[PDB]
Amino acid sequence: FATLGIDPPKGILLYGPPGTGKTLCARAVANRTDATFIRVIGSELVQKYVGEGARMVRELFEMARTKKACIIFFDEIDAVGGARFDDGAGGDNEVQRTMLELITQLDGFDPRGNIKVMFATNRPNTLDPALLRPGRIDRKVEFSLPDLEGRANIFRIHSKSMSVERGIRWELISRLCPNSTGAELRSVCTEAGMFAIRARRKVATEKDFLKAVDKVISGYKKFSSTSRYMQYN
Amino acid sequence: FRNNYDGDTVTFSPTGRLFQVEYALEAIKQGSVTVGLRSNTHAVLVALKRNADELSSYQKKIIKCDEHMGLSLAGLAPDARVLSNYLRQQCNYSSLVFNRKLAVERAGHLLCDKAQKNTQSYGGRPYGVGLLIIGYDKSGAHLLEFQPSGNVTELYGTAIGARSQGAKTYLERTLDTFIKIDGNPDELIKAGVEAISQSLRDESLTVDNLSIAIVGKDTPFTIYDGEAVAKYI
Amino acid sequence: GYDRALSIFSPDGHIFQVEYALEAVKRGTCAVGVKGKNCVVLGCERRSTLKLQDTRITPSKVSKIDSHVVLSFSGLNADSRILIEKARVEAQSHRLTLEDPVTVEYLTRYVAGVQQRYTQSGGVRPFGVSTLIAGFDPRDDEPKLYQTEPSGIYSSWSAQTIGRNSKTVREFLEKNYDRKEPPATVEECVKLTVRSLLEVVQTGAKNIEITVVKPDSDIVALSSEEINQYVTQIEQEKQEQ
Amino acid sequence: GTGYDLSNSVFSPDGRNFQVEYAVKAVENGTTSIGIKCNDGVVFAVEKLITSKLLVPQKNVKIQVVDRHIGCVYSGLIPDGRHLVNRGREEAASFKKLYKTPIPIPAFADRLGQYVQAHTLYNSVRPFGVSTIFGGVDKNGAHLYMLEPSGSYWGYKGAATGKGRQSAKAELEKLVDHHPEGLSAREAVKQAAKIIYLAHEDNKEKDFELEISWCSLSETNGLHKFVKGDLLQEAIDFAQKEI
Amino acid sequence: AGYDRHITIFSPEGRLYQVEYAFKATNQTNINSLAVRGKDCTVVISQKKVPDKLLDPTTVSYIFCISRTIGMVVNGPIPDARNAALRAKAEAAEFRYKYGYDMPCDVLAKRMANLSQIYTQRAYMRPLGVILTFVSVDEELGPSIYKTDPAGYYVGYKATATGPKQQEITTNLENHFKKSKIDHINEESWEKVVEFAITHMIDALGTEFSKNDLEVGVATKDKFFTLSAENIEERLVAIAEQD
Amino acid sequence: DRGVSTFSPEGRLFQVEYSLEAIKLGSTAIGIATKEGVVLGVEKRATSPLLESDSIEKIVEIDRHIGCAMSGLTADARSMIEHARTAAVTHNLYYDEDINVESLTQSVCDLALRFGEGASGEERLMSRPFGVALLIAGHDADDGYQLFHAEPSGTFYRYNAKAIGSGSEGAQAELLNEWHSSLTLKEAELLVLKILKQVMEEKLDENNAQLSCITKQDGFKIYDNEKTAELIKELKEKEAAE
Repeated sequence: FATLGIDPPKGILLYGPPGTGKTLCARAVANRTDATFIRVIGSELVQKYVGEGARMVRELFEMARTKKACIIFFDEIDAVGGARFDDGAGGDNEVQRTMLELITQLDGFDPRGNIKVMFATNRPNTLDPALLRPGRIDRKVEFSLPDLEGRANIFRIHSKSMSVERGIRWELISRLCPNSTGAELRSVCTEAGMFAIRARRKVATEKDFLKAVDKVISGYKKFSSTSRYMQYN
Repeated sequence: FRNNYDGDTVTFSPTGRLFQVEYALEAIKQGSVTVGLRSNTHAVLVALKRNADELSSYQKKIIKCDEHMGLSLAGLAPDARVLSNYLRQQCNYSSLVFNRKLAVERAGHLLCDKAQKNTQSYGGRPYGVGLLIIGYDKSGAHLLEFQPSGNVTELYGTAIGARSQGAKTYLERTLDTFIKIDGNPDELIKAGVEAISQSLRDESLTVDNLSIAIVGKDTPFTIYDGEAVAKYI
Repeated sequence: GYDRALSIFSPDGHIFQVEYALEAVKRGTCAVGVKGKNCVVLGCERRSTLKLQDTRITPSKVSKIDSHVVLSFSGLNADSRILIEKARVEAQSHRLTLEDPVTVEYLTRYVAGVQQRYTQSGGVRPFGVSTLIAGFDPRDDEPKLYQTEPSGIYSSWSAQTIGRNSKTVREFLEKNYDRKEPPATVEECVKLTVRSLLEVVQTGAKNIEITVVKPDSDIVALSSEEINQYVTQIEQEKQEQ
Repeated sequence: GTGYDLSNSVFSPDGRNFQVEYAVKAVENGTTSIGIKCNDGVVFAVEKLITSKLLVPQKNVKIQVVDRHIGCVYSGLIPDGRHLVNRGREEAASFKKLYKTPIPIPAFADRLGQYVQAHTLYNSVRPFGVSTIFGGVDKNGAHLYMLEPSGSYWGYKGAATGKGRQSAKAELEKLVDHHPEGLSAREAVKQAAKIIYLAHEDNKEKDFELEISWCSLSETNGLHKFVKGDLLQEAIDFAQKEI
Repeated sequence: AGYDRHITIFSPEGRLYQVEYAFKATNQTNINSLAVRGKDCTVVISQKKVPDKLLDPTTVSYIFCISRTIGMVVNGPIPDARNAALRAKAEAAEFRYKYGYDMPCDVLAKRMANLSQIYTQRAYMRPLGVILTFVSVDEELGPSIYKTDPAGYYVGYKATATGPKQQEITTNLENHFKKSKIDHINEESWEKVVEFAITHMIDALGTEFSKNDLEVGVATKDKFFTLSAENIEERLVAIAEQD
Repeated sequence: DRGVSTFSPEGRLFQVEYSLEAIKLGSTAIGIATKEGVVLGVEKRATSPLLESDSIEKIVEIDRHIGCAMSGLTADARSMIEHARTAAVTHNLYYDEDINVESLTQSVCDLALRFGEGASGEERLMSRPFGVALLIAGHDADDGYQLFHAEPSGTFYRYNAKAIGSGSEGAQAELLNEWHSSLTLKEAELLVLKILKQVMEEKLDENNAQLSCITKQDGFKIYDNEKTAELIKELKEKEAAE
């Protein structure tokens, strides 16, 4: 990019619905990076004292100058992110001061920055609308529900594991399963191997795959799931 | 994004805008692209039809109102039939009561009064369909640009649709050309074909993708579809 | 009145009001029925939680819509009354309007058609009641058993159950019963209904109510003493076999 | 608890209304318009910002006329401004039916005052985020009124609204002190275009178009019409000469 | 849960938040007004505050005339005042048409109070942010003053007061009635009660008013009128000469 | 929890936007429009062997020359057919003719926009838009055989070969290279069942599928179980050949 003389995106955006494997993409980049990776918990920034959370922000950006070419990651930024307004709680001003230090340490007076910043949460609605504004974030990628062609590769990457009978077409299994999160797709292959124990089978067959459709999906339809449950709150 | 007030049209934003009105403008921006222009004695509209498959058909983006006037479709397709029905009733109401043809200038205020009642009251919604009103009366040829926000302004020509504002540069440099062309419908339509060609990105103009309608003094409103526009390609 | 729409599509494409209404049936009494050649039988259970219920003044679980056709509901016993009353008015209305006695197919499309209105009408909630409409069409001896789901979908079934422990009885009706070869006698239809209720009622007598429907406008409800006669013969052929 | 600003009828704990305050902010985001009151009538002026060269000159009417002698000009959202004029036209038409002679200026303000206030009482509808300036020649003297989004109004010897409301209203105080006894209707036409150019410093980044309409008993004799011919070009050269 | 402060409903503390927030909206204009009852009539005096020179003082009035026998004085925002003014005139004229004669002051304050409660008890509308104070002389009780409120509770007072300094005005006027042990002013002429209320108004508010700084309503028997700028200035000159 | 008219930053509505995804939750309806006729088919999708094949009917008849099919949730399909049959037969009363297939589609697609709360100017009461997809087929004396699709979005497209429901992606891509303008009526029947054999979960027979047709003379016709069984035996010869 130095030939064209452009500015690479400093921040990124990954939210999506819960259960799409967003944290898998965070650990996949750290493998190819071969450098320092930092994963920050949304409840780690807020400490047991008032004002210590402002120090927690400077702890992260201080190592950016010490350790060059690293990656910082924030998990569940909703419990961090501000714009909670004021009225009626009286204590909401302690959380927003963490972002005011986070925004200042990110975009300050002196435009100090080197590495890439990753914001990740399952609640895009409660986030600060100023936080979603560009210049602290450029690339915005929101995960969606894999289609018939998208869910096909989910069972193919899991076909190399476990035991798969020769001649079984996984395109019919993903087609009977409706649109859902990726976390429930891996549960199908996990439960498919569990039918052979009770049903007295050698390896997982096509008959045991159809039972997982009415078990992993149709049987678990009562709560204990997202599957586009929370769009906003 | 996707914050503040998404709920209703009767609640004002803290910045002095309306999100529901701004969201309705995004339907035209991402909708089907179309251009248009007019001369003293004539007016020409050009539309680019789309579809979801190669084996499917192409819906008409121009609905005939009366013999002397018509409109164009952009943004939301199904909401066009609602405003087209209320517009054709007003055209026939003037013929059965005042026995006069509805003027283009007065036709813009009629559709503006229909869309303002849904924005100012709960339960209704502004129609996100774009409308280009052309016609000829004793005053002359007139063209209007309809928006969900209620903006009605007479223009020589404009473009509404996907990447349609990128085709307005050709209309500005040629602004002094087509306005002096009177009684030449062949060379006047070619001015609109070269305008939409600047907005072409993936594919180009074909037989079924080109829809041209012309209205004038000696030539009434006529929709040219299929191979009728093959000579102007 | 109240114009706010309760039914809202879920982002998956389902409906919360329709999906959660289906569980009112699964928590209700089990309603199972079968049809033979010339006869059809509709069984139902009763809740054993409370006692001292007078049988004579208690409304039957199987309501009579007309002479040649009846209705057997399940799930909520409250919203079921609205469907029964409006179906009986249409029975006299269709008899008055077209001068024809109502059939089983028309009555099912009406009951299912009313449920489809509340799902599409703003300000109301769908029924959590699943009804089983069975009977004999005029000048027709072939029994018609149609299932009415709370979602508004109707279908024909030779042997089908609704309510709690449905998956247990459905597996029982797909093995010991054959759709291509139904029983040709009424006694075999009654014994099959009792066996289907043994996996739910769990050794009870006054909690079992079976209504036998016969052609030519004949409706005979089995009393408490007549049901126990079939239970005695089945229990002797069960543990001993 | 939060939510004081969600609905309309909900009152803030400080004694204000958020839906009313946010409607006033939308007034300053539109094109500016001013007005001048004279002895025999009033003078209206509006500056329409031209977007591109595709705009056909003088085909956009900013000042809408109600009945005959009652002019109306608004700065704000287009549909909210046209709805008050369309509603005010039905009030002036329904008045002349029963009450014969046309409605005067101070009486017409009560029609829009109660109509806009009815929108703030219910959460079913929203108030008007546009400031309408209406006036004309009534039966006795003349009057000028500016309708605020809150519904509050009084008699205005001068009116300023829009993006240039700050610099335009300051020039109205100089005109009052210049002619404290009275101001002719012909002189106010050139003074109306001069104040617009003085308030154009904020809007100078885009193209402008001058539209002036006045009404009095000296020339039109109870008729509210626009300015056409050499009279409009004369006010342009006189106002731009001092620049 | 947290919606108790939004729409009017029973609160966990046994109060009404929207009703309490309505009193804060009556002082938005910050205008002090007092009225004393003369022997044969009743006089009312309200502050006239014109913020801008562009406003015509003759057109700006906070005192509305409901009928010839009934005056009305409102302290609060004018848009909510004119909405209740046009509504009170409709119900006052309905009494003369339906019941044949003129409505007294206590009944008009009673009907508007029950109407103001409709703005409260109903959850889809909001209460008025103004306080209607009616000044009239009846044929039985004679001079009387009834003060309404957004809660819808009307009550009669001897000397009514309003504004942020109301506490200083009520306390200053209380010492006059308690010392003389009289329920009304013994001055027979309506000119004496005007100068009497101005003396106690200046000392309590600590401000010397001018001709355009006051609006003095006068309600006589079967007649009501508002003093102009010349009549108000004439009373102020006679006070400085005599006292 | 919000209004049904609420717009999205994507430029589209809420509600109906989800109804488009609800089509894949049901069966798969496939049809092909040829010059000799339009062959339509559906999938009964019997969850139990005790379900009657003649019970579930996903292909209704609006007119003798005009017929359609339903897919997805069938609760909203019955309400549309009641008006579709009404608007077509009532048009016969006024104009003494058969309404065009394209003209009838415009009247049916207007029912998807009727959702709203407290509509002003008229009385329109709908809680939720129709979440059912309808393939409108027929024949006229002007344009010829036409096959449309009624979308919950309110629009419509004229397809030569269309596959809706769960086969809107895999089964729809096969229709691109398998369709030709010279395709006859007899060869189109085996072409539909060729895809229905692969996309069906269980084995293909007369009880698991019901196909219909629309011609110029006989008009709308439903294939009998004997006629359908003859096409299944001929399908096996077309699959394994060389």
